Amino acid sequence: PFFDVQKRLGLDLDRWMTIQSAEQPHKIPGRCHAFEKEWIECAHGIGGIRAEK
Amino acid sequence: LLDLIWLETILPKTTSFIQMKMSIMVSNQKGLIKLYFLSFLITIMISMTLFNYHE
Amino acid sequence: IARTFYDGPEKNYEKTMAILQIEAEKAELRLKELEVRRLMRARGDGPWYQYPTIDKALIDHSPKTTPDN
Amino acid sequence: AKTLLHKYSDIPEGTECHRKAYASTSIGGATGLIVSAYSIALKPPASFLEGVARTGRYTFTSAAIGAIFGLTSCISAQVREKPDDPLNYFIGGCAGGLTLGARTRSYGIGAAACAYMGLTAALVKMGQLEGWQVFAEPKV
Amino acid sequence: MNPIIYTTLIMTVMSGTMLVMISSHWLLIWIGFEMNLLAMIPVLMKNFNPRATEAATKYFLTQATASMMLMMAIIINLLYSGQWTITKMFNPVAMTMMTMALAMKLGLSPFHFWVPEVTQGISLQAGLLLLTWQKLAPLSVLCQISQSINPNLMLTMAMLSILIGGWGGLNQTQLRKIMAYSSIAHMGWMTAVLPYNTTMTILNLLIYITMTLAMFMLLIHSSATTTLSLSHTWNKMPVITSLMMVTLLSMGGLPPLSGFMPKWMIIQEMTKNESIIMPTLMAMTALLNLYFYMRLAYSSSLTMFPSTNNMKMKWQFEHTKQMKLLPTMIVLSTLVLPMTPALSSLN
Amino acid sequence: NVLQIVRDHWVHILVPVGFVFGCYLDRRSDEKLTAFRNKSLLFKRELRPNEEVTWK
Amino acid sequence: MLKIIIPTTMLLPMTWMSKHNMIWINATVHSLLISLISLSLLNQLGENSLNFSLTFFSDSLSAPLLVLTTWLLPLMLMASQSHLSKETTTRKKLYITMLILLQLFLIMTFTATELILFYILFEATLVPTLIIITRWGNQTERLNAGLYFLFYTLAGSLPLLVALVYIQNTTGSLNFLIIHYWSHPLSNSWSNIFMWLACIMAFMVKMPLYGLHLWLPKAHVEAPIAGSMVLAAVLLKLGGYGMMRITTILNPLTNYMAYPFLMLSMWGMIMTSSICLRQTDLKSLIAYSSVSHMALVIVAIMIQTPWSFMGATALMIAHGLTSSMLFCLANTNYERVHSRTMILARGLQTLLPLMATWWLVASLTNLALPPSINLIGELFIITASFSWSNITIILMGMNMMITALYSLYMLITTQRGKYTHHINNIKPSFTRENALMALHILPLLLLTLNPKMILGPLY
Amino acid sequence: MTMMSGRPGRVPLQFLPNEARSLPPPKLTDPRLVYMGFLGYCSGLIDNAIRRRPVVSAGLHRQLLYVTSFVFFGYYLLKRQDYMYALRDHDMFAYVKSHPEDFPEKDKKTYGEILEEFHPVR
Amino acid sequence: PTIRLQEDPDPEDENLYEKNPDSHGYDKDPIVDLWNMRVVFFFGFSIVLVLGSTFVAYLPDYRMQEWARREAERLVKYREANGLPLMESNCFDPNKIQLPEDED
Ligand SMILES: CCCCCCCCCCCCCCCCCC(=O)OC[C@H](COP(=O)([O-])OCC(O)COP(=O)([O-])OC[C@@H](COC(=O)CCCCCCCCCCCCCCCCC)OC(=O)CCCCCCCCCCCCCCCCC)OC(=O)CCCCCCCCCCCCCCCCC
Ligand SMILES: CCCCCCCCCCCCCCCCCC(=O)OC[C@H](COP(=O)([O-])OCC(O)COP(=O)([O-])OC[C@@H](COC(=O)CCCCCCCCCCCCCCCCC)OC(=O)CCCCCCCCCCCCCCCCC)OC(=O)CCCCCCCCCCCCCCCCC
Ligand SMILES: CCCCCCCCCCCCCCCCC[C@@H](O)O[C@H](CO[C@H](O)CCCCCCCCCCCCCCC)COP(=O)(O)OCC[N+](C)(C)C
Ligand SMILES: CCCCCCCCCCCCCCCCC[C@@H](O)O[C@H](CO[C@H](O)CCCCCCCCCCCCCCC)COP(=O)(O)OCC[N+](C)(C)C
Ligand SMILES: CCCCCCCC/C=C\CCCCCCCC(=O)O[C@H](COC(=O)CCCCCCC/C=C/CCCCCCCC)COP(=O)(O)OCCN
Repeated sequence: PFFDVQKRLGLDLDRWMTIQSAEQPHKIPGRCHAFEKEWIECAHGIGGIRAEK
Repeated sequence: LLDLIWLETILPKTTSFIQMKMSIMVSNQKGLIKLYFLSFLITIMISMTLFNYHE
Repeated sequence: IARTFYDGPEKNYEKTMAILQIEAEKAELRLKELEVRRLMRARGDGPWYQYPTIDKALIDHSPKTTPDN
Repeated sequence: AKTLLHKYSDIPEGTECHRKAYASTSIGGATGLIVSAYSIALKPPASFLEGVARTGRYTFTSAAIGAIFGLTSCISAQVREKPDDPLNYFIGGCAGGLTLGARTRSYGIGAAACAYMGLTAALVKMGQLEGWQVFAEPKV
Repeated sequence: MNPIIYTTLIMTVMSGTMLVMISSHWLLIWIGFEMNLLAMIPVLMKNFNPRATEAATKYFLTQATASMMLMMAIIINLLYSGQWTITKMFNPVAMTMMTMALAMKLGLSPFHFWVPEVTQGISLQAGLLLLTWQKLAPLSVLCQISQSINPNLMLTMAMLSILIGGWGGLNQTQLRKIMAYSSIAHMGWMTAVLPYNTTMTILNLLIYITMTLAMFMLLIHSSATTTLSLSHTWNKMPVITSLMMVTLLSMGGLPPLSGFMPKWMIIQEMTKNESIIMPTLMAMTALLNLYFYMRLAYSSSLTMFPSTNNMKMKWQFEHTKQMKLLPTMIVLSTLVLPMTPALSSLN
Repeated sequence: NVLQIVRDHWVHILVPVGFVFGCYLDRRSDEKLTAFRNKSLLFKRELRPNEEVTWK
Repeated sequence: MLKIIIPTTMLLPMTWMSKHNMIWINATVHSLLISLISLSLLNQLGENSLNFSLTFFSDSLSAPLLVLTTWLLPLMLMASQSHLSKETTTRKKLYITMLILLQLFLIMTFTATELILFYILFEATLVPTLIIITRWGNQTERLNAGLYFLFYTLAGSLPLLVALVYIQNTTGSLNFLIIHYWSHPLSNSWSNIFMWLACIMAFMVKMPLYGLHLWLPKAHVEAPIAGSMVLAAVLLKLGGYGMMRITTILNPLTNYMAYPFLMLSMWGMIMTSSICLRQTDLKSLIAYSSVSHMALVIVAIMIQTPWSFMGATALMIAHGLTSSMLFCLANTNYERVHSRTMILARGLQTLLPLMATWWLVASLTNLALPPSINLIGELFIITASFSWSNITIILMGMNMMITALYSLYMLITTQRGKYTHHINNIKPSFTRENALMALHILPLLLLTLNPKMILGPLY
Repeated sequence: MTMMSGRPGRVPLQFLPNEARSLPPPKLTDPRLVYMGFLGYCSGLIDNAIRRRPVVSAGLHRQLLYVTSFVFFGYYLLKRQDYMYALRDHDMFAYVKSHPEDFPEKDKKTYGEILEEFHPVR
Repeated sequence: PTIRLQEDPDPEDENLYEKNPDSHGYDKDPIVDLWNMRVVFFFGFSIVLVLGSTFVAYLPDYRMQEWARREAERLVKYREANGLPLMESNCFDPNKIQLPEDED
């Protein structure tokens, strides 16, 4: 299935465009930059099942 | 009456007849996309309400 | 016949003891693994069933052309 | 959708036979409508009147089977004073099966439908009693 | 078609599948599907013969419809959460749309109608590619989003695919339609265990792929696309029919053959999740596949059909081009059950 | 002349040696189930002053 | 236990590296030597089994079955080399390979410690049997027979698999020693009722039980001689062995779930025994006598007593030998007149005097003449059934009366009376056929002097 | 669901992590390796059969390559499988250790104190 | 041609006695047939039937029947002299059994 060659090679083919809090041109922020940043930080590394709750 | 007729009739002959009928019903599609794309529409609509409208 | 083709009852007896020990331990391990899988899947607090979330190192912590992010 | 199933399931078994029969009739009518839709899509009926006639035939057959099954199963569960017994569902199963045989006008289909619908209904009752899961939520 | 053009179209098909397989962004997965379809259409038309044009048109319409529903599901998911990463699909309407689009792409029932027609209308090499390589991308997507998949819908389509493949195969004299219905049944087996264990899905896919490759290569070796044409092969190459019979028995799922391993491994898994009725129905339904495999085995290898006089001339010539991976594929599709525990290397 | 016999009769030693090999593979198996050798409550016994194992 | 398996596996390369005119000699000699080696497993203990390793074990129930299985291969090779004369070399080797694979699967099936491995081998025995029937059978019905053989068995055993992997998920193991020691009662619930049915119906179809015995009169009749010999002698006993093994988990549920099967067996005994009275096909008569005999084994296993288990073991072994001999005896006449009609060739005692003696002895063992082990097993089962219920003596008694009737009828039709005038190609018996009969009958009589060797683990 | 697909610290396409070097390698006489070699030998025989060459003695270099390739792949396959099962055991033991209230140690009665129902056979 | 194909006629069966009047019915080749007979007879009747039967007859008493008879004689002698009952109704001692609390 998912073969994570981007993580293995550190290539970043499409991860720059996945979230709206990731390095926009001219530092233009998304409408919900703080909310998505907080949600991402809170759920980082705890797994999908834990994060949902 | 029993060995050659009714014991045949209940287990193997009934099974063969049912599978043959179902095979004929399943495989007798004329190959016109107008029919089974309409079938696809019916399927999509059912999925949205029957399995989607109660999650 | 007994001397040429067979062994004493102790060999078979203690081989049975060893075989039974191995099999009982394997059965206990199988049940324990099933229980661990159930708990881990529901809780998400174990190494197994870890579903990926967004990597935190993707966030840009730079001034954002507007004070309120 | 799901509402039609719970409408039948919320009524206790050997009680209020009219409402149980109405719920089973609604479930049967929905099943017949689905069958009619697929049959019309995959086998066009050559005119609108024939399509309406085929749809009405299938839906009435299915609704009649459901009504007879629900009525006889509730009545049997109420006169025998034994709810939670699969034999009531078996009796309802051949009630519906004999109805199907009458609708298609053939004895062999009727007897086969007795046997198979009664067995299936008794199995469904057993699954309700013992908690058998058709679709099982993943747990391990 | 030019050999270089054929080679680059094959590389584009494989590149689209790999793009789907290595992407974390939904848009790239969609692009991979589009790129796969674009290069896939001319491969199906390599020999013109208007039946190929019909098969290509039907395939294009089905896959384009599936792609549109897939894109709509992606956009709904984005609307309800500003997320592009392939994950557990925060919206349930989007999840239903995505599951239906992927089921259309794979050909699961009731989106199964196109598989027999397209397979019959194309050549045997095109059929080999269509029934082996084309399943990788949708199943790789389904493995990723399996946690959010609704079991009732997925299992309904799985049971329908098993039933419909088994029933449809019974009525077929053409070998490519038999292969298509076999493919539908095996897809149903793959997707039945997916919500419970994706390693079992991968294992079933690999075993099905090796068995399908062996069967298609054996049908290419003996240029037979009908039952009666295959019934002449005993009188020209008996070894090919013997290996075909063993491969058919394995595809049937009979122990101690390789075909048995996936079913054995899926049923067990479903019993650990308190699913008993579902595996019993699936195992009993697979007997239809076994029946129409046994009928082909009767036609080709276990009895001898009448032959023709001109076959004598064919006795004087050898098969020129050899398929190097055919022996390995046959052995892998038959004699691999004793190495079942190695499946732990798939997780 | 030995080849005139051997080259068409060597298939006559496949099953004999296959038997011998089989016996060997049994003995090695017995060497993996010795966790209770001279340890059972029914046959536990003091070793003779020269013997090393109660059974092989 | 590999000292039997590995020599059996070496029969394949030995057969494939043999001369075109030496395959039968090599295969016969080395299968006989494997039988000689297999005789060592009869040295059984009184308390537990012979636990060779984690995978294979031998008990007093599986040892006689193993000995019969290994002994049957030389007889099958002797019986097969006549009608396969005009066959090509590679197809002769393929037939012998089918027989060797069948023996290998059966040997591992009877000694597997774990029930899933037992299931896999017990299902693998289907492939060589089906290939034998549908490739080397003589008539056009052999195809249909094959299908009947294939799908009756599988439709029974597919639920069994689902039950077995279910059991391991709740008890933790499928090892038979662990299953026996850690046994627990079966509660009285619908789920347990269906688990009981899934564990039993697979074996019932193999016996077969009256009602699901249709596949047998087709498969045995249409099969070649070695196919019918192995089908009757060993493959039917797989169901008995599996039922005996799996009954431990079943209690106390078996007391009430056994009633329909006991009724089916005790009535189908009469039904099939009476069917034998009006049977125009001799091989079909022999086939139906097997259903009549296995009904008794089903009854003995269902009533669950030490006398019944001893009787069932003895009857399984005795029936294997007697039915194999009867099939061979019918094949001797078939290879002369090329028809299985019983009244076509008559008065054969006048023309073939010693084969008539063979016929008489086989018929005598079929009707369980004392003190043959056929009678020992039958009488033990009848005594246990009488303990289970006295009224059973009526059904049991009736079956005995009928069995003697169709046996001697079979003897009187084919051996006595006057020979049909037109037939003139009845050649004298060959030494191969006479020796094939003797190697069936002598072990049967010799087992009378040491019956404890075939009475199972309950002795 | 994927049980170990996202185990922390897992290298995406490694096939053989460094920690797997702590496990005893499979012996070269492993019966599973011998079965892989047997599979290679069968592949070589079938190769000779399809090409219409003398099955047993046609190409010894080709048959040797079949056997060698199968054994070579099987060795690493066995290493990965053994490592993956070792990981499963390690995680299961660690989780049982870290969740004592979910796997409580139960004092066990003897059969003299347990009351089992008796069901006579008659 | 009112035939549906070109086919060989069904050939008549061969009598092994025509060319080998002492044929043994094992093979067409007289020497191979005779050696098949000798090898079947020797390895079936002389080896497995006689030597195997002898081997089974003299198998050692691993079933412990004589042992059980000796033990039974010992206990019958001991119990009779003692005046104790010949056989005991309960196999397992009552002291080691912990019945549930009370009868109700
Ligand atoms: C190893 C194990 C051994 C077992 C294996 C072997 C045995 C098993 C298989 C054998 C039995 C299976 C057969 C079942 C029915 C098959 C019918 C059929 O094939 O239809 C195609 C066939 C073709 O139809 P068609 O070509 O389309 O139409 C042209 C007609 O042929 C021409 O039209 P027609 O004018 O000539 O005749 C039509 C008409 C005119 O009829 C006639 O002409 C003559 C009369 C026929 C029916 C007479 C029945 C009344 C008296 C019987 C009472 C019970 C028996 C005695 C008990 C004594 C107790 C000590 O018939 C009727 O109107 C009868 C309607 C229904 C009345 C009978 C149903 C009563 C159910 C019994 C309840 C039992 C509950 C438990 C009781 C516990 C205590 C015992 O239809 C027939 O011709 C046969 C119809 C007669 C059916 C009733 C006879 C069976 C009675 C017992 C059934 C139970 C067996 C199944 C058990 C599981 C089911 C829940
Ligand atoms: C979980 C772990 C396990 C995972 C499992 C994964 C899945 C396993 C396999 C799944 C199923 C595979 C099914 C394959 C179907 C293939 C269909 C086919 O070729 O026809 C059958 C073919 C029929 O032959 P035939 O009909 O007798 O021949 C007549 C000709 O067709 C008559 O035609 P002709 O006269 O035109 O002849 C031309 C001929 C002669 O050839 C030549 O003359 C060569 C000419 C050179 C021209 C150079 C042009 C260069 C310019 C184009 C550049 C394109 C760039 C595209 C990329 C764009 C990126 C944006 O060329 C060909 O026949 C086909 C050439 C094939 C080229 C392959 C291209 C590979 C692309 C790779 C894509 C991925 C790249 C990375 C992407 C990253 C993401 C972006 O025979 C077979 O292939 C038998 C089956 C072979 C299957 C192999 C077994 C499976 C693999 C085993 C090896 C190990 C695999 C695992 C590797 C693990 C990783 C290391
Ligand atoms: C021809 C060869 C075929 C093979 C033969 C196989 C025979 C299988 C028969 C199975 C034996 C018994 C099954 C279940 C036990 C009792 C069944 C029922 O008749 O008894 C009553 C069952 O009650 C009701 O009758 C429910 C059953 C009625 C619905 C089932 C339909 C049976 C009709 C016969 C179908 C034919 C069987 C073969 C199909 C091909 C008992 O009363 P009750 O106290 O309440 O229930 C106690 C059981 N508990 C403990 C699990 C709760
Ligand atoms: C006094 C006269 C009457 C006595 C008659 C007694 C007859 C007894 C012998 C007859 C045959 C015996 C049956 C064979 C069973 C043996 C199989 C196996 O169990 O034995 C193996 C022993 O292997 C032996 O090699 C037995 C092989 C004997 C094979 C007999 C074949 C004879 C046929 C000769 C054919 C003629 C040649 C051709 C002429 C034309 C066991 O392995 P092993 O590890 O040791 O034993 C462990 C116990 N230890 C530790 C004490 C050693
Ligand atoms: C040649 C013909 C032979 C026919 C043999 C077929 C009959 C086999 C018997 C039934 C097979 C399915 C049984 C399933 C395996 C049992 C495992 C089990 O114990 O699961 C049960 C569940 O049992 C079932 O679901 C079985 C219901 C039936 C499903 C399929 C219907 C098949 C037809 C039933 C009647 C036919 C059986 C007798 C026919 C005899 C042959 C004619 C309980 O598990 P839990 O859900 O966890 O319950 C405890 C916690 N809640």
